[PDB]
Amino acid sequence: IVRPVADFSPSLWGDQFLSFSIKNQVAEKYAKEIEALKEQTRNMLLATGMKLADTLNLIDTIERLGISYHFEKEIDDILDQIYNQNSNCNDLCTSALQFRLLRQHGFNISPEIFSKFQDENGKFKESLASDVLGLLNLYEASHVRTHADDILEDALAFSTIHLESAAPHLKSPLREQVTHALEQCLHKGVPRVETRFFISSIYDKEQSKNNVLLRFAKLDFNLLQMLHKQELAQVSRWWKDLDFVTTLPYARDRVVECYFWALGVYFEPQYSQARVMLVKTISMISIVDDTFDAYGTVKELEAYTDAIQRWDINEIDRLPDYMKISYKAILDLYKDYEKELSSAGRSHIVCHAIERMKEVVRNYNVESTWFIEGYTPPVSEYLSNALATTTYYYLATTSYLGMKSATEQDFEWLSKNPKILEASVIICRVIDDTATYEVEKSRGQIATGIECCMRDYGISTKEAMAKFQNMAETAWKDINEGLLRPTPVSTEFLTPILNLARIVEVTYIHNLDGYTHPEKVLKPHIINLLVDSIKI
Ligand SMILES: [Mg+2]
Ligand SMILES: [Mg+2]
Ligand SMILES: [Mg+2]
Repeated sequence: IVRPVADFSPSLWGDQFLSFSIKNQVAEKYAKEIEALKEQTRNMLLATGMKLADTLNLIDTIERLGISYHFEKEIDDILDQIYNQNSNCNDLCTSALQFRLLRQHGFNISPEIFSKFQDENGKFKESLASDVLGLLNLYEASHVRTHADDILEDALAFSTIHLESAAPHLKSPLREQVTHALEQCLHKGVPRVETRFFISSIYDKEQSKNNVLLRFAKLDFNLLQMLHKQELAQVSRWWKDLDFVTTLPYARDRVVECYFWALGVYFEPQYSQARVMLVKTISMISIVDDTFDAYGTVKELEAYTDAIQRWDINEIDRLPDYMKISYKAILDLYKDYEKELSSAGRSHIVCHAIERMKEVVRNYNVESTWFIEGYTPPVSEYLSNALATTTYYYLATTSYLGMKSATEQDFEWLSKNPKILEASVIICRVIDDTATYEVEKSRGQIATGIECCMRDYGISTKEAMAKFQNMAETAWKDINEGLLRPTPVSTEFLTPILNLARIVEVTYIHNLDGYTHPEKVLKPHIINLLVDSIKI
């Protein structure tokens, strides 16, 4: 009979993104200067006879400035040289940076590089507590551990306590860099978010800074931002022409946040078509989610689920009027993808994303059934269903659609649920369940994962959320390990999965629902990435 009642916030943004006209003259000006600065930077990278520590800081600086996607060949060659030369005689600062940069790029450098900084007990020499730059680089490095790196077991706690201790008396911008590192490490942050912070709050205020790199980074950031705003304008126009804001009023209106997620998966210009496909899907499955999660009677969701499995416009008449709206929108979206990909003969690959979406919808229907029955499964059984309901198997598959170079063999690998994809999915699940345990346990929801975890192990909500946190930490060890050479597929198809995990950490930072309540977390990120340019 009657439905639930509306609890969701409206879009924060109105139509402020709907229209954006690129100032073409400015665009060409920026692009023209960048080409000159690009070659100056390349020559910095090819300069012969640099010290190890200077070469690492140059690579680090360029990566954090968001301009390393211009120099993948150069940076790879350099790190390849460093990996295969074994220079072990350096201080903590250089050693920890060396370790991090090589691991992030898939070079399996031994964690024994850290032996010289530990005593016979394997715990870090406390005499290092006053090397702030060394601690900072150790702190960052401690976040790329795999399961083989238990020698670094103490690195995070050791560096954290002493960085906290030093911070209030540090000079700027080092103090700000440390304070922000402690809030958000580099490895698990969204790359555009960290780049924007680094460029304007840190590097712009360093006395040592290289002016060519700073100017390069500002111009390149503001130039990509113009492309992002164009993309968001086109997606805003598509979303508005759908008009789910009035015809499907029960669902979250978050296409801007969805674009932010797509931007986190990749920011580079060559992934423009990919981002636009990805965001359309994210916002569309967000609708489907809210239909099971907050409007769908058990019967109604059954008709919807079967309709999705058969995947055929003939099925719309078995559905309620309001479900006809979302269902045809879904079917039309995939005919769109097919035509958009028809050009490059990449049309066939769409059925991979479709099959993964059928799978999501099947488990929405299960977990709905669990809530109406009030079933609290064992945690193993709960995860066996709740992993796919993250949508991360599905967004990961989708993310490949627009990538011009994704082949069938790539989708084939992704379909076998590889360990890197599984870890990213696990991180999303357990963090979502912690961040939104109350948000959901408001509406009498007893199907929550935490509740399963409490019932299963006979432990409190304390130990529950803890035990979930650990699964996230184990999963990060598996992501880091999935990045190491020889990689199963090209790094290009691993980075989107890594970035999915990063987006989880960033959106649900400090254990809050950042997607449903964007005001706290996501609004600042969106303003910094898509509203305000960097003051040049
Ligand atoms: Mg939901
Ligand atoms: Mg849901
Ligand atoms: Mg949830």
